[PDB]
Amino acid sequence: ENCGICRMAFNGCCPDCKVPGDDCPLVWGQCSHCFHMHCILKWLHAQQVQQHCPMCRQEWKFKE
Ligand SMILES: [Zn+2]
Ligand SMILES: [Zn+2]
Ligand SMILES: [Zn+2]
Repeated sequence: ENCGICRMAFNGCCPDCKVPGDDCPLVWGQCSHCFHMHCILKWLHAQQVQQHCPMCRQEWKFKE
């Protein structure tokens, strides 16, 4: 069976990981659907609001 986002096999990696062979773990939802972590990450990042700082208008980014 295949990841719902990238439509590549679960038993293999997502498109980012094919060339350089990085680890590409799977994740599961309570709804029972499985995705490559990398794929669902792109999804969740795009769908989530970009938060701002509680105290100013700037996008919230952690200082590293
Ligand atoms: Zn995928
Ligand atoms: Zn991957
Ligand atoms: Zn689902």
